[PDB]
Amino acid sequence: LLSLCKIPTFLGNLDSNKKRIPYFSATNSTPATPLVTYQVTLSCSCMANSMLAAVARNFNQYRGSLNYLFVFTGSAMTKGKFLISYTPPGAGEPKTLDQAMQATYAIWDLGLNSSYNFTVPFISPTHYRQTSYNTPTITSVDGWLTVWQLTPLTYPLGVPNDSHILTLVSGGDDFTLRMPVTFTKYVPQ
Amino acid sequence: LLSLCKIPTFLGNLDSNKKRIPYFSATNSTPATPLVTYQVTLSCSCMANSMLAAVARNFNQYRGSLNYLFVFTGSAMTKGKFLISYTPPGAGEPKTLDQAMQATYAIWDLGLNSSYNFTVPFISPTHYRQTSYNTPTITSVDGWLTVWQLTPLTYPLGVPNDSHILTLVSGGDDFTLRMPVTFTKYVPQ
Amino acid sequence: LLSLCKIPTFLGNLDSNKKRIPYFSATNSTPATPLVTYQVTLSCSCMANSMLAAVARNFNQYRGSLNYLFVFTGSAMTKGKFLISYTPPGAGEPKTLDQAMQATYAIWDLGLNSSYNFTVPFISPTHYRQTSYNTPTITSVDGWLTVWQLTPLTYPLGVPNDSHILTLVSGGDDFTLRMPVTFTKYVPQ
Amino acid sequence: SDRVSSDTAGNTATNTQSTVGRLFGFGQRHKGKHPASCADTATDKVLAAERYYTIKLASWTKTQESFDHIRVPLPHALAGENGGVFSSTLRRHYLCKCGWRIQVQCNASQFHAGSLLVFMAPEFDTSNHSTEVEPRADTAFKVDANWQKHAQILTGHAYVNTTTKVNVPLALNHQNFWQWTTYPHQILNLRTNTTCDLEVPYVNVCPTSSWTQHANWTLVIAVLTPLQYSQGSATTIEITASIQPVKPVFNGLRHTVV
Amino acid sequence: SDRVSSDTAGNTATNTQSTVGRLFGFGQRHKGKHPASCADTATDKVLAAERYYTIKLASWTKTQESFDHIRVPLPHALAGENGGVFSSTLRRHYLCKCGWRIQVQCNASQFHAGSLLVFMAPEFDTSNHSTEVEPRADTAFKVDANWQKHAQILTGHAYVNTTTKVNVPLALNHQNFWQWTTYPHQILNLRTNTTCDLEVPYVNVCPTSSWTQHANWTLVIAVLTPLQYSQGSATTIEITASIQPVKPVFNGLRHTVV
Amino acid sequence: SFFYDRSTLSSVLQSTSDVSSKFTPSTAKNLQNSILLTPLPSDIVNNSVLPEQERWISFASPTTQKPPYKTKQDWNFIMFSPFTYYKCDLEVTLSKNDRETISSVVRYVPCGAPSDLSDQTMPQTPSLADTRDPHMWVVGQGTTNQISFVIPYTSPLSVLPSVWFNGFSNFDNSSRFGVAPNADFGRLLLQGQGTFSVHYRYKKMRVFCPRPTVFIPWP
Repeated sequence: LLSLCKIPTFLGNLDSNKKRIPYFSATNSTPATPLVTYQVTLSCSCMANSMLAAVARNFNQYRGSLNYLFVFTGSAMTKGKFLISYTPPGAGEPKTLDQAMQATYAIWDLGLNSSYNFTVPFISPTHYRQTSYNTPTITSVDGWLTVWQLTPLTYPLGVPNDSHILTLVSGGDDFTLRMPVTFTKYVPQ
Repeated sequence: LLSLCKIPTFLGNLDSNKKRIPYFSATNSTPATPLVTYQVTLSCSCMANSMLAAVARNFNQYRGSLNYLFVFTGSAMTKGKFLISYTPPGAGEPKTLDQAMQATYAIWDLGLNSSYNFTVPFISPTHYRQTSYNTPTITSVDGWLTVWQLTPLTYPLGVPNDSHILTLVSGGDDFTLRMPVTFTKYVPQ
Repeated sequence: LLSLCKIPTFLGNLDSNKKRIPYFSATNSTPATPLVTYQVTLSCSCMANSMLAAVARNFNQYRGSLNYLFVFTGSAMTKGKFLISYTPPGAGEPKTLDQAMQATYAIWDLGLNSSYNFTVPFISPTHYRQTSYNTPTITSVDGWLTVWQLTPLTYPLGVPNDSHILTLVSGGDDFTLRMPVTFTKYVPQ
Repeated sequence: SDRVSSDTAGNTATNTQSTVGRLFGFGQRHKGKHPASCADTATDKVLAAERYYTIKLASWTKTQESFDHIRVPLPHALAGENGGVFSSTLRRHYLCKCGWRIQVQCNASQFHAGSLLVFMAPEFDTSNHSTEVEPRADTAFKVDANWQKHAQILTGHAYVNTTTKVNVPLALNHQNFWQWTTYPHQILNLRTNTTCDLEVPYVNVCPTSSWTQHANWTLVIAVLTPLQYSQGSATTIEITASIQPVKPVFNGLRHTVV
Repeated sequence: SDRVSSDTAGNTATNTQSTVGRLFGFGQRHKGKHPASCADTATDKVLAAERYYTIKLASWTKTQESFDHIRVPLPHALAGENGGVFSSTLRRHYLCKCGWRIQVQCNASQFHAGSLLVFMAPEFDTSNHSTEVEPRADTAFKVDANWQKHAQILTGHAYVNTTTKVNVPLALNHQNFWQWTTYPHQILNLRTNTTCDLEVPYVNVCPTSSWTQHANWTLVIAVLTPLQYSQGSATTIEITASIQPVKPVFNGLRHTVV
Repeated sequence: SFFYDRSTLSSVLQSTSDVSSKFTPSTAKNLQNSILLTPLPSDIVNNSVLPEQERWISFASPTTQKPPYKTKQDWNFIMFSPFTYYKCDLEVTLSKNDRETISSVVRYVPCGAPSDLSDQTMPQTPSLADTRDPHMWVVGQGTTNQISFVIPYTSPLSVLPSVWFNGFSNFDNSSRFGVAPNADFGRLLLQGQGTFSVHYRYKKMRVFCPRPTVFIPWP
């Protein structure tokens, strides 16, 4: 079943009308706040419908790397740089770019290659971490992944101001799950 | 000190308001006259503030190659070709492209690589040449370096008509200076 | 002459009437402030008449350990513990025992042996340090040596409340002076 | 004689002239190995943090009775500003793993009488017992400001009101002090020594500690025999301690706690 | 292609896709050797301090002229709270010795034109020049908030009133920017690269630095060719930098500076 | 090494007191009777007892707007010092400006050492010679009115700043920003009648970190 967990699947981002979409927007500006924020928990509502979460829901604990794949869908004429950061817990969510870049991060530069494969290192006080929880604990919630706009998306005339970046997740190369269980049942709709 | 002489430094070109700038302009046309003209003398007012000239001012004679570095700063969408010519003295300054291309020259084509490293060959009746002079002599003035527009700078819509080409100089690989001296003093301002 | 510098000689402490004495007092209490404070400079007025300073005055720079010898002269029935601290500069003089014990220190416990040989380690940004100065600089002033009362001097009835601790200084085992010079002359009195 | 002992740690050094040796709890020492539960390479061997932090603990008077005690929660006792670089590094890390090297000091005279029990205990209740209020982050891990009485802990102390206490015979934070001697310890007998030297390794329910939520070790000083002395003898008898975190290793670097 | 480069430092990593290589000033690197002028064993190999600290530097507009620049005093630019553990450790030490690994970032487009000179210079005047007032501790080592003009530094800038300035032809803080290219550098040509990578070793008048009094290194970003672009192209062009102290070693531990 | 290994005019000294007298710091039309050994500008700064290193050059005349300058320096060094730091030994040459038989005593004081501007300890003796510091004494019709000698680098600094020093020299940062502490080769105190010109020759010259030269007005 791990095979499935490693297949990058779509994250559910919120539309301006609170609708769920597989991408986020970026334009010619650099917000002082992150474009998107994903709490690293296989319980994140953000990855609720990814194959990774679908499988993880049937297991008690996980361990290993997580891969967050970002695919730039803007025009070929659009350029820009993002700073993808993974902030371990303990001091709360990063409030500024200064704080975000003080944790684990990678700068994603747009160009010929369309996507960036970002890995959230497995940094934990325990060897395994819970897949879900009632209330967040230090063994079920592991920080946040935020993507910032380092430089504004830049482009020439005749190009739409908004670019869409597809977002996906999956378990990394050394990712594993264990202890088969049944998740909290629900009524489909 | 030769190390310094080999570091490409900026030439002082004249602005439309007679102001000094580190570049010259080019556009969608091919003038019948050179875009810029530098007399090959380490005394040229044009290179007066380059490290090359600054060091040469403290020496009596030089010998060897001179490197004129041109860096295209126009847009990535702008194309064009320049004809950089070095005319040895004896028949005066070249008045037309026909005359310029009859001397030492290289055609610079714009594209992926941004700059062109042009070398003014050391062509002299004497083994060494004077760094400065009261009146120009055949041992202190060695001709001219002129850059012409072979083909007009060409580009699509939405691109500024004027492109700026940075201009720098330095001693070449086989360039040397000799005889330490003090240059004509002046009052800073 | 170094032989002389290594002979422990008396420091000049201030009497309650501002008179100079070779010792300081201690009693059945633990002050929140140091009993004595010596700035580590061979220029200290405190060691002005020690052989160490007398010799150092005729040299430009020193290097190496300094030995501060303390001799307990109280009764054999008197007990107690002192905390001798050497605080390197940069954050100013230590204001509390908490600050003093955060630097180099040794706890001196009274008993059979009467004296404690304390060494001020040579901690310096420079290999050598100035013997004197007009104004204190980072190459002429090296911090402070303060002695605190860790536990109160304790004793039985029939014993004077005040105990006298003799204080001496000298260069350590690896102490050296260099560059013979003449010190600022003065009129004896 | 052979009782003169000096111990160096970074830019600090303790000295005693009446030592009875150093007792190693569980005969173990914290070797400073990185926790296998963390993928990030730990920050360790920080010389500025591997030193002795000395603090005043309490005043011993004739009014203290056998088993009255003072508690020193660890690492919290040093998580404040006076914890130097150990503290500033600790506050900026999610996890910390370390042992403790400690020397408690207390002198009197050949004419004073009395003794103290100096020991280290894991999972030793450090919460406030002078209230029926639930312990909180800022009241659970504090160094005792006053001597703690002994009667109210034999059967524990439930955080419930006085009338309910009647139907609550035992609480899990109970401490049968008659056996406190089973914890790694030493005794500070005024006639014998003025210092006690202990050292314990790292123990906990897990590989490394989320210290912000847990004070796994507690240094405790309890009187065994009440202080006595005659008219004329020094009346001010104080207790001090030099605490050194042994080879602390930190994981999970983040912004500081407030 | 071969222009994609990633560089790791602690828990940080820079990435570029238009690198032209890394230039090592003086072909040297700070090896992290302890200063022979200090007897105390230095504090070093602090992973939490050996990382990249990223900060926004300035906005590049069409109004900037050749040689207008921004200065970044070192280590001071990172001596503030945002200097993380490098800062908190630095502030508590009398001396610090280190090199610098830096990457300045700035993107535009294939339709923009202009270039910057990114260089490191030792003993490069970082004092304020918009006044005749003597530089002070809190005004001498600050990262430029505004672009600095170029004319007022060719012959230096004396801290004397405007009328005296007339009889003062040259000041030792002069900077003949026509030769700024003799300093270890790289050029950020909008058509070529969006990043510059430099690294310099430790140089100074002495073995280690009493940093509180001296900013021996200065990162400088000067425009060589003015920014140009046509109507419709992105107008917001900003400059950033990732600064990493290379193997910093600290000596003279003490209480913090304020 | 070769370029800087030659004597260049770098200072001028003047004294109106005889050899056998007490040396007393004096100034006369911008000329002191003592010198600070440094190629950089030096002069009395804010009424200092002896010359200190300046941070800028000023004209001697308040009107002319033309040299001479009131500050002392090696013009050739200031106008051409394309480096940030330098290291070397100093060969000093001192020459009497006229042919009147010389009779002078010069005292050399190592970088940062005590100036010792004390009284004579014995009657009718040159106070400058009353020292163990290196000093020179030239006098008579057999002499050739000059003195030359070489001194080693004596500064406590590893290398000297050639142009600017971006910092203060004291711990309360109250000094004149831009001037490094003890950035010189010592001082020369002179007594005896006459005006003497001084030359510096940089022995085993070593330079570090290339930097801009002094700007020159556009022709």
